[PDB]
Amino acid sequence: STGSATTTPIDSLDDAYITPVQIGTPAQTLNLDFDTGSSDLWVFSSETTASEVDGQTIYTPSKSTTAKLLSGATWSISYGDGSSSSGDVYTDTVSVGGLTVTGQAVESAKKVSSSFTEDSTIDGLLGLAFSTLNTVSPTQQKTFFDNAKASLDSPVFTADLGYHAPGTYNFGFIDTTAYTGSITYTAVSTKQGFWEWTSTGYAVGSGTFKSTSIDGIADTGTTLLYLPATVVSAYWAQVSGAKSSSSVGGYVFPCSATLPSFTFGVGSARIVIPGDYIDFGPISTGSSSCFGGIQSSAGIGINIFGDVALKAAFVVFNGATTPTLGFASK
Repeated sequence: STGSATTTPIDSLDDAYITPVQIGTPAQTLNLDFDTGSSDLWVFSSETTASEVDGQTIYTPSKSTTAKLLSGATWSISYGDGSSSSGDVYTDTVSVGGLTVTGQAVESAKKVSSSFTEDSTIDGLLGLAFSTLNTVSPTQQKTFFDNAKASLDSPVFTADLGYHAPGTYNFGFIDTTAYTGSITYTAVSTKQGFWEWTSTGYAVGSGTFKSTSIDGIADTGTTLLYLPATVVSAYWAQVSGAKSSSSVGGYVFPCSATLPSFTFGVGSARIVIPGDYIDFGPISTGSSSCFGGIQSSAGIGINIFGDVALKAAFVVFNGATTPTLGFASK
């Protein structure tokens, strides 16, 4: 089997992407944030504290003839941005772009933190990291990809995120029309539960490539590109007036600037992030200070190849017995 679904930016900055997902019988369609950095499929629901729902579409398990309470199971998750959610668990039929999994754990939110409530466009998350990170207790649950894998024509999914435009998540096949040149594959460590890999270096603009190993994660659920402070300083030093602002929470730059590109290495290959992809607009409405799309990872503990990086590429998440990542230009 295969599936193919369009993913759409939630706003004019590409802060996140939503993909429609069919849950239950008859189908209830929710727009989920596909997140290769976590491993829980959770939704706003009829059980979510009413004051914490503000415009989201909810899953109502009592209206699904295929929903079953997963008795005793609870979940609770905290994300790198400080947001969180928790609740109980149902199993139900879940379909993405024509690919159907029966018996998928659908984690129903009883509580969500304010940033989720405040984002009316995201009805939940669909985790695509390794199932060892799933938070369901006392019986850990599998991701949608892990449950679908055996049925797929090939044990892969691909992320093709657009810049200010829709893109595609495919399951079970590699669309050879969706990229240019060849796909370069690189080793993955699953030891932390992430799609963790080592970039071979970077360049800023038209500058020379610096060969240096940068371990990080491919994370579709993180907006920006978080890299070591040395690398980020070298980038922003090329932008007149750019500075790190403790009050704003990262590097800012004059909105009048033209940003240089940023290149990252994948083995001997190179992925070029155009300068425009690194512009996240005014820090507050009407400001002439703009927020940078490349930020230091020094306070995180891990480097994160988020959407800023991934949307410059066609990305293969290869879930073979030894997982690997593939990157192609597009």
